Amino acid sequence: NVMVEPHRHEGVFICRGKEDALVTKNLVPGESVYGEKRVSISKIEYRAWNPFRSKLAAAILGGVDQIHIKPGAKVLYLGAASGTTVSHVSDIVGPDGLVYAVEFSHRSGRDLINLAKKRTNIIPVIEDARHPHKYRMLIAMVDVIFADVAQPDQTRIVALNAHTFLRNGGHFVISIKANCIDSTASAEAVFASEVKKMQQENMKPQEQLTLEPYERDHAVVVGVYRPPP
Amino acid sequence: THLQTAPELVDRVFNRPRIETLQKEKVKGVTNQTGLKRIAKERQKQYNCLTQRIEREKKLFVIAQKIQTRKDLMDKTQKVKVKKETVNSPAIYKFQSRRKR
Amino acid sequence: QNKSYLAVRLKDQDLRDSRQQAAQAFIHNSLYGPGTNRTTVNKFLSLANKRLPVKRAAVQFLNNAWGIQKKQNAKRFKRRWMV
Amino acid sequence: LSRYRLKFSADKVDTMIVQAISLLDDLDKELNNYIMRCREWYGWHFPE
Amino acid sequence: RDHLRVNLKFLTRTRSTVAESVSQQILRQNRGRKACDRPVFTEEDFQKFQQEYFG
RNA sequence: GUGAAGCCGGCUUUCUGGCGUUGCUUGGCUGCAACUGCCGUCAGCCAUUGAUGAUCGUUCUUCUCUCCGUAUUGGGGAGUGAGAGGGAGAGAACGCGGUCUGAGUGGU
Repeated sequence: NVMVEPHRHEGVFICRGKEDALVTKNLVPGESVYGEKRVSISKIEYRAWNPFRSKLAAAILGGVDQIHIKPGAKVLYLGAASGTTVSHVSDIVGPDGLVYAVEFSHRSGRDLINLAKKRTNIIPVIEDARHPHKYRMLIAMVDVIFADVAQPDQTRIVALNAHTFLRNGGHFVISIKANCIDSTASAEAVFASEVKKMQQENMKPQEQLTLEPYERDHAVVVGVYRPPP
Repeated sequence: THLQTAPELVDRVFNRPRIETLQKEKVKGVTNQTGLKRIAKERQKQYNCLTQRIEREKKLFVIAQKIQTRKDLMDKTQKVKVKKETVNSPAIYKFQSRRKR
Repeated sequence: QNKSYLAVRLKDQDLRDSRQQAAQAFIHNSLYGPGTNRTTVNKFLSLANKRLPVKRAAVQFLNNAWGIQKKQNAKRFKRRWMV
Repeated sequence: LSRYRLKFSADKVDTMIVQAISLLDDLDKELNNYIMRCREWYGWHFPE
Repeated sequence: RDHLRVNLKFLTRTRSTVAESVSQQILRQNRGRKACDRPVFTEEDFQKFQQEYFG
């Protein structure tokens, strides 16, 4: 009874019917990662992507032009946490792609390894994102960097990681929480300051979108790193 | 022009596929008009049930506190009422400060 | 809705930091705000005139912005006085 | 490397605690069924 | 075969929306209940009367 | 479950059978081949069910098709063809589904 519509982002679908859900094709059929419900069409199974819990899902539903996470792409994911959003990213990139999930917390790390056991295209890295040199052996050159660390010098952390592992012309997607950067300043003032700091390194922000319906005081910035001449 | 999508699709922010995507893809599943009406009615039923459960949660939270507030009153310690009871909130009391021996 | 979507050039939207403005305001109130003991430069330089062997007036005797309409009427009254 | 960072060793893993006691129940049910068959089949020869 | 005309008809005609009263109740439960999460007679009439009438 | 009816052929074998198609040929009602292709005719042999159970039981969508052909809006038939749906068994993930209380007891 379900009808499925293609989404503008490759690898992403939208599911209607009894459920109003944004979905991705399940890489491991018959398995649920964190209790999300699944639907089948005929042969093909999809997993619901919760926008209330995830921030990338909120950005996609918010009307973002580009996410740059595509099938067969290498993604470096900073701030993996338990891996709820990581599992959907692993679905999009498919068997050809690789996801590097970096998480410093030990309790969230234990959930990643269980998820990484069932998915071959996820590479768990239990390290600190402030020191990209401490895990350079594990990560090759990547295409997209996603950062959701929610920590005051997020811009410097991304730039250090982008210089070491992000190819020329690669893209970055950064989630910014206004009250984490500065609790007392206004949200739009905080967001503009981060835009200035990105320009200081060789990062060109191309768009900015706020996550009003599912979160508050959050913004997502998509840009390119070392753009070709 | 910048999004490379049709002007009508600009209105729907949640899903606005590109022109080349639209002419190379196909919507999958139920496509008949009669089924789509049945699809629309299912959305109303699920959203109404979500609305009803949320409102039940708000009332049950209030009821538990009022019973808890009444249970605190069964204490010999002196107390002063600082607020009256309402439908949304129980009455707030301040108790005299004595250490428990 | 055109109001939701905005296009801006990269260098124009860079403006003064609000956090910086609060830092400047803290210095101003700490040195020239209410509660401090500050006088004017005209008054401060006029203390020497009160102690000289020949007393003089204030260093800057005219106040430019005390009055403008009142200044004109005084000239009008003066011209009448010579008749 | 992730197991080393999370202090996962052969001693710390408690999965074999869950596996052993699940198997320990299964062996008890199996032993009960087979013993009744020895007593029933041999009871037609020497019931005492 | 070109599906652009067909896709446009299915992506526009089926327009439906939940009520505002429905949406506003969902978005407040997501906020939480913690303190950080959650958001004709005057004294002149009485005073003058007692001066004039009973004063 | 029912309970008495079904089906009617083969191999030898003459008349040096005919009727045919399909390729090549041909001056020529010319030949050459192929048939898992039909209709016989002439005699001989062989085989020739059932109460110890004859007869009789299936939805949908489709294709692999095929023959008549109402070839134009067709119809059927044969498909170990695919699935959908139904029955039985063996697994996996998830759900029902929500983890008592909270300051007094004993001796004198």
